[PDB]
Amino acid sequence: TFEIVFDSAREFESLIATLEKFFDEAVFQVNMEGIQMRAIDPSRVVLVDLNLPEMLFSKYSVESEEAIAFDLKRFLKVLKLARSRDTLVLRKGGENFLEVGLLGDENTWFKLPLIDANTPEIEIPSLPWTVKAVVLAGALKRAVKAAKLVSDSIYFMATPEKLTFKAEGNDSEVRTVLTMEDPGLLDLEHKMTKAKSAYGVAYLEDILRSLADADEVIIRFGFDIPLLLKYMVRDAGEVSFLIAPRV
Amino acid sequence: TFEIVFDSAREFESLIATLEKFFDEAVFQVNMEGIQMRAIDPSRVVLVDLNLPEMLFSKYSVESEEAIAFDLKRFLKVLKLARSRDTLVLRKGGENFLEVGLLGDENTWFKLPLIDANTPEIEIPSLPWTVKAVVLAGALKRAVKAAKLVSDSIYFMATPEKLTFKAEGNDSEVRTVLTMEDPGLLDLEHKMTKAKSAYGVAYLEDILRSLADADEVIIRFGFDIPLLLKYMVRDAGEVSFLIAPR
Amino acid sequence: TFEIVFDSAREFESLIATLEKFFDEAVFQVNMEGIQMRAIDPSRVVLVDLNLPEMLFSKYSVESEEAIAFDLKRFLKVLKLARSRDTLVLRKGGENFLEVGLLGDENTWFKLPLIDANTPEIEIPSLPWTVKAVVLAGALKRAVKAAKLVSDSIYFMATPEKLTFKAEGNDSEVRTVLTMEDPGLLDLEHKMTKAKSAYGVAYLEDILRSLADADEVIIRFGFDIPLLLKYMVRDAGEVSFLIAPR
Repeated sequence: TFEIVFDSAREFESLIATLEKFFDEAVFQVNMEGIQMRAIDPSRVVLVDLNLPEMLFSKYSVESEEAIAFDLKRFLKVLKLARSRDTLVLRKGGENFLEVGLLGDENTWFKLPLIDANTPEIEIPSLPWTVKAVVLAGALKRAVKAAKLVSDSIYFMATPEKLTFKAEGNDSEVRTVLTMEDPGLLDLEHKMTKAKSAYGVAYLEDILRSLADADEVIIRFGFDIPLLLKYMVRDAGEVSFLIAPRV
Repeated sequence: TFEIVFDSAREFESLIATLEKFFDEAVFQVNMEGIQMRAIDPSRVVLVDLNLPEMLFSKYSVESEEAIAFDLKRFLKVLKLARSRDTLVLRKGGENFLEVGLLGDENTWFKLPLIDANTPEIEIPSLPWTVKAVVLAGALKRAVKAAKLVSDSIYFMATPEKLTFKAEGNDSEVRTVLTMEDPGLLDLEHKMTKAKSAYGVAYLEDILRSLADADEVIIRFGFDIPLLLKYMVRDAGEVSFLIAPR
Repeated sequence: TFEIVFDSAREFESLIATLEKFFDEAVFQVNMEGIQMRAIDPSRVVLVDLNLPEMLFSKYSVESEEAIAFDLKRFLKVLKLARSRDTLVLRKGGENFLEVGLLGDENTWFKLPLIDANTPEIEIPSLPWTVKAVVLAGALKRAVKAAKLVSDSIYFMATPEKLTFKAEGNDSEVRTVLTMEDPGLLDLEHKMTKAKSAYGVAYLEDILRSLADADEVIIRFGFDIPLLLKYMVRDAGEVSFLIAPR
């Protein structure tokens, strides 16, 4: 049994929008100290690790901890009805429905059918990342969107002064390059000197679309090793994607 | 023969854009007293009644009382070009054409043909409404829009305390609740204490889309009777829909 | 070897967007004095003339002169990535590719492949035009949109007093009138009393689209002749279009 209240349904819409891009269904582990989800796409290209601690929520109250599961696209449509300043209520009682409320000038209350919550354990390898950077979302979205014109793949490369995103096609190429001189780069740490991998443009663009240009995004990578893109949610939540490399 | 002038071609557009979701052609009855329309849609769920008194027009000048009939979608496209402050002119002179003027920074005049002006006399049957309400459009549009997710029809329900719009459909339901403290509900009148009737989501959508969020809408419904959605035009006009229950 | 640096990618985008509606490719003579392009469209009814003198650019280093050709949609799509905060760089080297620089918060550098510069020399004909006029794009946009609703053809007309944009056929007509009292008409020049030619509604639409309502357009027509449609670029360079009549 739970009742959780978040003060921005629209913020939450935007997390759900990123998830629906990769998964048809999500399992939410609802615990005393917060919400967690971990899932992988059927292509095994994309892994999400999501942690939403209770402190993020206006009211948070859970009795028995349990996993709920529901159709991402169904939930997303409800959330797309939220107006500015609507609050969000997620509520579960006795039956097997998630109750969803949108509270504004009117109060709108949906009930959505829950489904089989059988997530098998997902284990996260340790990963020898040699690069780590903090960049602005608008900068990445630039890079990524410039790659798409040229290719389905984007190269992430670093030296210790240099963060470069490049693509190459049959007859075109595109380098976007960031140093400590640019606003979009906040931080750049190399544990070495040569670092290069490729990831699927389509995948990254779907990850970065909800974020506002000004959101900080954390990046970690290496040679032919999964890419990390992590966003802090109100300085407490985490949202983490691992994206498998290419070639 | 007439010449009629309205202050806001854009305002006029909103009305036409509604009529147009339900009809291909409109028959406007032009009288000394004003303009009138009343018809039922081909599908036969919706009745519209439209009174625009002389009062609303900056110039109203009828030389004789005419029925005139035109393609809605051709008229509407005309009005969609109206700019921010444009005046609208309607004029028939001695021929089968409606002179349409959009008067502003640019002056634009259309001649569009009249079609065969034939629509029957119709009686609006007084019917036993148990619930009345004045709500803001925005509120009803959200309600319908949230109902549409779950189902094809939406229930209008009232207690003396509240108006609720519900929908049950497949393995899902939704409820939208309004109380008197909310800005969306200005007035609730009841004769009976309970009220329940179902309607077409798709129709309601179409009636409501031209409305501003802040427009007052009067609703009258009851135990299994057509719904009356009404709104007033600059206070003196009236646009009314009767939607059949399901 | 040339490095040209333009102030506003976004303005440059607007121009490109237009050309693209008409050519899939374009040749650009990069000269010591400016960039020029003359070219008739595959479908034969439109001629573009473009000339952008060195002074428009914030930098105009150009070691030696050459023509360069390229796909427009590819260029265009790049320029559409340009944000508010972006400055445009067009660089050429020994290699056979156009380098394209979006300089703003971050810097993006593209390499687009230069294609075959096979472009006929074209002589701009002498024209017995009778009326030139300066008008606001917005006004003409009205004109043209109003015309589309009635025909694939719009008549451009002039008296010493007014500009009329008229069209007909279906069973309807439409005129848009622009007098000197109207803000949309700045300037009216006459070698003769009147003018009248008819042009492709579609071709106009495509031209006017990247234009803002407040942009000044020079138009110049006569009796059954092409129309010159020409605007300025930072009041220095020009882009002009000739449109065969009907």
